[PDB]
Amino acid sequence: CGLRPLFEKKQVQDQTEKELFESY
Amino acid sequence: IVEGQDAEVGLSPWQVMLFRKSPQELLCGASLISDRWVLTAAHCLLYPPWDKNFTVDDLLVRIGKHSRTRYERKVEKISMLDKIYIHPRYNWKENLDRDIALLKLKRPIELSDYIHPVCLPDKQTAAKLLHAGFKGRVTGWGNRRETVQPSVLQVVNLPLVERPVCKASTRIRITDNMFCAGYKPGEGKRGDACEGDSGGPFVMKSPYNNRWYQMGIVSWGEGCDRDGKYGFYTHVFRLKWKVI
Repeated sequence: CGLRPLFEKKQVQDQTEKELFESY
Repeated sequence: IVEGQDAEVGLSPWQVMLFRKSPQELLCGASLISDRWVLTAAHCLLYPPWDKNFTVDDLLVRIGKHSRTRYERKVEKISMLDKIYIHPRYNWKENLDRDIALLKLKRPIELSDYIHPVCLPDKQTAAKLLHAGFKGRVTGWGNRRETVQPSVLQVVNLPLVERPVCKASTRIRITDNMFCAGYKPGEGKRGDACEGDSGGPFVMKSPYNNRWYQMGIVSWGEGCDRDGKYGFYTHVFRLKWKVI
C-alpha cells in the first residue's frame, strides 16, 4: 500500500515529489 | 484545488470520487484504504445545517478516474456502497469535530495500476512525519477558486502549520482531532483544497519505506486560498476507530 504502481513500483518520481523531501 | 496543478496519470491510486447517483453529481472526494473500505468526511453524507442525510441507496462511488466528466472505460471502476459508518462523536453543530466516515463497498474492488490502497499511519510514521513545515499532498476536483470545475485531477503540496497559528486564525473551537495546513501570508506561494475537495486525502510520503501514508481528510475551512486562513483536515491518526 502507498506504493503507486505507475511510479513507486516502476521506480519513478512524480513531478512534485521533490518538494516533499525538499521540505523534509 | 486553488493554485493546484494537473495530476500525472496514476498519481493518486487511492483517489475515490463520491457521487450522488441520480442526478449524476460529484458530492465529495474520498480515499481507498483497502479493496472494500473507503475513507471520507461525515459532512459529505450528513450535514443537517443544509438538510443533508445521505443513505447508501443515494450514493455510488467511482474509482480509478482522471477526468471529472468522461468515463474512464479501461481504468475506472464504479461500485456501490453497502453500508455507511459515521463517527458517533462527530460534531456538526460547533466545529466539525471527528468529521470521519467509513464507506463499505458492496463488492471488493479489484486492484489495478490505477486503483491501489493508501496506507494508514502508525505511531512511528505519524510521529516522525507530522511536523510543522513538512508539506503533505492534497488532490481533488473541487472549485478552481471560490464562487470552477476542473477537467483533470488536480494536485497541490501544502506545508503543515503550528497548532498555535492554526488556533489563532479562527473563532472556531479547534480540537485535537484536526490539524491545519497552508502557506503563511508572506511565503510567496499559494494553494488550498476547497469545498468539493472535501473527504479527499492529505497524504505524506515516507522516506523510510518510500510509501504514501494518509495523514488527514479535507474537512473544513473559511473560504479557499484566503490570506491568513488555513484549511483544516481530520486527523486520521488520532482517529485510527474498529468499525472494519
